[PDB]
This record gives sequence, structure tokens and C-alpha cells, in this order.
Amino acid sequence: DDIEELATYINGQTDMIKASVDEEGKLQLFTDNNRIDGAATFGGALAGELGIGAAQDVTVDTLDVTTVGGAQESVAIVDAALKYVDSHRAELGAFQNRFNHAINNLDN
Amino acid sequence: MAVNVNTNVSAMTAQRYLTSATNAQQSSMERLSSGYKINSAKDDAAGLQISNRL
Amino acid sequence: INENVNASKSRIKDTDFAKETTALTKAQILSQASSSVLAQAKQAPNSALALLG
Amino acid sequence: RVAIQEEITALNDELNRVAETTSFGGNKLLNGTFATKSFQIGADNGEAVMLNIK
Amino acid sequence: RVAIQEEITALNDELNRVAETTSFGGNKLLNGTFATKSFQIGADNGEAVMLNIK
Repeated sequence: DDIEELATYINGQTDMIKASVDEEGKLQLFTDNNRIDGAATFGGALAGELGIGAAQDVTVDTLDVTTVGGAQESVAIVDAALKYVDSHRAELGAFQNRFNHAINNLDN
Repeated sequence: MAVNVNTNVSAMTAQRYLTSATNAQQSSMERLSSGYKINSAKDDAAGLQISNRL
Repeated sequence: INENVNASKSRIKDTDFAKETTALTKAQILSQASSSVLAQAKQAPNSALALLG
Repeated sequence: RVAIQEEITALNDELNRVAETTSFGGNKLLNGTFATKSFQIGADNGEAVMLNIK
Repeated sequence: RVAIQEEITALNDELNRVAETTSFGGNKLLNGTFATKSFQIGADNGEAVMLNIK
């Protein structure tokens, strides 16, 4: 497998990790903050062959896309943001339904 | 709740979706006449630059 | 010289019927398409009055 | 053979020029400056395909 | 035959890619990571129907 198809393989194997290639073969590993808190430790012969890299914190505010590398990173950040927003939307939704059953209960 | 006359929430909701329905419909009826789906930068800012260069 | 300058006096002044006919045919489609758009665009005020008789 | 060499070196300039003129909007397809360019053809990230033009 | 081989290895990457791209909203249908999933298709519980995608 070449460098780019290896990134697709990792994405398919697990949804816990998002991987991509920027401009020369460097993998941009991603970690969703709302569920994978803590640093990620890398191991295996392939990890040593590549670069382990440091844990850099990125959000939508610092999300910039001027080169293809940041573009593959950005969709990963947005996907985590959308999941967090949707999950919090559900929290308000359950709050509304708990209250709809509260209103008709109080009337009883 | 409130069977009132001063506020019509249902009418307001129909108002908003009517606005969104004919805003996209107004966006159409001009891509067909012009023959282009890119005629203002608001449709696709990135598409405009590359299309003009091409 | 006369032969070659006459060739030069073509594609500079003299039109090829290939791209001109396709341009004319294409322009007819836009003219017919937009004219049909007026048909669906004139009825937009009609739908406005439809809400209240 | 001198006359043929004149035609040969003339067509040689064509080979070099065509490698410098094929652009596609300010790019350079056959110059060799077109490095490995990855085309994102997937819904999610990472599912791209790289293409190299020598 | 070398040229044909470049075509076979090109389509070979397509077979692997499509197996790892077909997702249906974050799942993986053809990667083999989709084990036996039971679909509840009845009023009460337990009488689901299993489905496996190899």
C-alpha cells in the first residue's frame, strides 16, 4: 500500500481515529476532543518508521485552509464539532420532551 | 396554551419556510435562463475564481 | 502572393459556418429557455394573490 | 542533413514549449513542477487518490 | 503487458478503496468491520433478523 491508501485503511478500520496525507506523505492523525480525551500513544514498527508527532490542540477558530494539508485536517475538526453540536442539541430535545410530559402531568 | 389572536406562531413558521422556499426558487429560474449555475460570487466563491481563470 | 493573401483574408474576416451555426443554434436554446422562464416568472405575483382571495 | 537538422531542432523547441505551455489555468501539467497531487474523491477525509505527472 | 499491469493495479486500488469508502453514515459496509447486525423488525423484543456483510 502506498502512503495515501494507507490513510484510507486506517479510517475504515476504526472511527476513533481520522487520518490523512498533507503534501508529502505526512499523516495528520486526528482525535476528537469530546470522546478521546488524553494524549494518544503510538507504537509498532510502522509508527517508528513514520513520525509519532506531538499532540497539537486545534479548534474551529484556528481552523485554516490555505493548503491541502489543512484542508484534510479541517473536515476532521468540523466532523467532531458537528457531533458535539448535534449531541448537545439532543440534550435540549430531551429537556423539551421531559417538559412536555411535565406540562400535561401538572395539569392532571 | 393560548388560543389568542395577537400572535400566530403557526403563521410565522409558515412565513419562514415560505421565505426559504422562494429564496431558493428565486435562486433558480435564473440558472436556467442564464445557463450557468455560477453567476454571482455568493453561489460559490471558490468556483468563481477557477471558472474565470478557465 | 494573391493566393496567400486571400487565404490570409479568411478566418480574419471570413467566418467559418461551423462554429457560427453552432453558436446560432445554441443562442436559440437560451432564447427559448429564458422566454419559457418568463412564463413561470409572471405567475409569481399570481401566487401572491392566491393566499387571500 | 543540415536541412533535416534544422527541422529537428525546430521540432525540439516544440517539445520544450509544449512542456511549458500546457497549463490548465496557471498550473503546469508537463513541466515537472506538478508534484504528487492528491484528489479527494471521498465523502470523509483521507480517502483520496494521488496522481503524479512526470 | 506492462501497460495492462498498470491498468490492473490501478483498478486493484479501486477495489480496495471502494471496500473502505462505502460507509452509510460512519459505518463500514464492505470493509469487513461490519459484523452480524440484528435488525428489530417486530413489535416485541428479541425476534430480530440477523444480517452479515462479508
